[PDB]
Amino acid sequence: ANVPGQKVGTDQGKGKSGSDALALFLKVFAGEVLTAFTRRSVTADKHIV
Amino acid sequence: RTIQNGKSAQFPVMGRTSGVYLAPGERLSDKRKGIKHTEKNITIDGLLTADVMIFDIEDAMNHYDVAGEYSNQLGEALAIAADGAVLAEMAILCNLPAASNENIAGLGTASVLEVGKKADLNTPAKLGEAIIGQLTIARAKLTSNYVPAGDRYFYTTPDNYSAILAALMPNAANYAALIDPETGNIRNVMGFVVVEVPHLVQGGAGGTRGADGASGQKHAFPATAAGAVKVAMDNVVGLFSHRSAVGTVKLRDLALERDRDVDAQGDLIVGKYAMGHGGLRPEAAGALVFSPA
Amino acid sequence: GDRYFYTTPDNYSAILAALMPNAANYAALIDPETGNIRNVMGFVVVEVP
Amino acid sequence: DVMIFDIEDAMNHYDVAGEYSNQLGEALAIAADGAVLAEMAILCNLPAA
Amino acid sequence: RTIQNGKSAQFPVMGRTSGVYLAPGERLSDKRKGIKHTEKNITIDGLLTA
Amino acid sequence: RTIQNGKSAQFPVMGRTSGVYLAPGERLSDKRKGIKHTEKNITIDGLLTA
Repeated sequence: ANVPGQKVGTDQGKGKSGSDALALFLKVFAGEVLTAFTRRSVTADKHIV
Repeated sequence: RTIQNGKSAQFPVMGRTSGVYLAPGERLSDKRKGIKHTEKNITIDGLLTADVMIFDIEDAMNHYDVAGEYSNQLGEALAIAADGAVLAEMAILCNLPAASNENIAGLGTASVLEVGKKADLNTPAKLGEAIIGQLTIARAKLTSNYVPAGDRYFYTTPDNYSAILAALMPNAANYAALIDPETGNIRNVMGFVVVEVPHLVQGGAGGTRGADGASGQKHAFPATAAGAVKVAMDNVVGLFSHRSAVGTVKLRDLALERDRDVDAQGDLIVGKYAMGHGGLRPEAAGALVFSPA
Repeated sequence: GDRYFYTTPDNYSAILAALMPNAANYAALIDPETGNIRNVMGFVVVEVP
Repeated sequence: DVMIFDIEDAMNHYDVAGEYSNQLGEALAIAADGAVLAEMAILCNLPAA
Repeated sequence: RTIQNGKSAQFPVMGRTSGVYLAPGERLSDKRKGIKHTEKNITIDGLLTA
Repeated sequence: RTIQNGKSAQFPVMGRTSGVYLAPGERLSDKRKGIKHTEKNITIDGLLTA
């Protein structure tokens, strides 16, 4: 059957639920920022200035 | 993108504008506002593997080599699941709830364009005309949202790729354009690039094999159309987008390994990786579907 | 020599649909592989969102 | 204009001062572009006398 | 193809794929299925004369 | 302790174990148990001035 081993991500404290197996790991920053798309003008050079 | 440790990743989002005029003798801090922020998340799935086992007497009683070819079918069985897992994420950006259909109010939403009833469009030359007609209305929806005109793609099955080649033949069109009749190729159509995919409505991997070589599947393509569901298996005709709507995060990459067993006199070969998938921008996506019966 | 026409990206694609191999009789004034329009009666066509 | 506080700039994991300065000079070029196209529809509503 | 002596010929055939998720604790030996083989045969007909 | 950015910190916790005898011919995997884990948290309050 299965192999006995360690549970490094499960929380097995006193009086604490252990139904999640990824509770002690952290969330990290990806490395890219989603900025809005740029806008451009069209009438800059089509009249008298 | 790639990371080193952790169970998730984060992408920040921001955007706004401003502008008023100030009378002489006023303060700038009486008519001030701010810009808004939000975020997105993508989570890792797990570990995916494949292996074979070979004995030493059957490898000596045989007349052709097998070892070098078993390692070529282990590296392409893992590259097809990651290809069907991404095409199922472009059909869930289009099923978002109405009250949460865009990132920041005022940036844009997703487009779902209908073609017509299936009963009426019976001839295979009556459907390519509609498909071509609806690719000029989907070109004006990506421009109202300021999407750049540099990388646009359209995905469809090989069955609907031959319904556009039948509407540009001498029996249906007035003059020659686009296609090549001697080889069967289509050039760009309004800035799009046409791609045919034999495995479009197949999802990701599972947890158990079948008899042919049966359990919980991840990234399943939606099955039945309903009130809150717009894209399903019984509606889709194609998908179009810009290359900024879907992303991938890698923790570990592909690798091969070898091992020798002495208690059973054999050899073993394994391959594995770990990845995650998700969607980012709702305003760079769309779909073509059949009209309700 | 300097005349211009301004319209939205919605009514700009209705002129592209009327010069297609399914509505017209011969080729004129457009490029089907990119979606561009040349000059029309000495005017210049501009799309403004 | 824009205002940035100091306590909130120490808990953050990326830089924001570069993008705030690009949306300021781009928001002042769209008003001048849209105010010219509104002077062509006023020439058409002048009174009859 | 051309042969020098014998009464038949043989062509081998093979091919298969697929991979699955492994939860921590399970064994690779309990989810193993192999790739299959088969063959094709072509025989000499005889002597044709006129 | 000292950090550089964030809104809180983490401290992990661990347990203990014991040893046993092994006769010649027995396996180590039939007498195995595990060690447990948990965590603790501390948060930042704000800015204090004079």
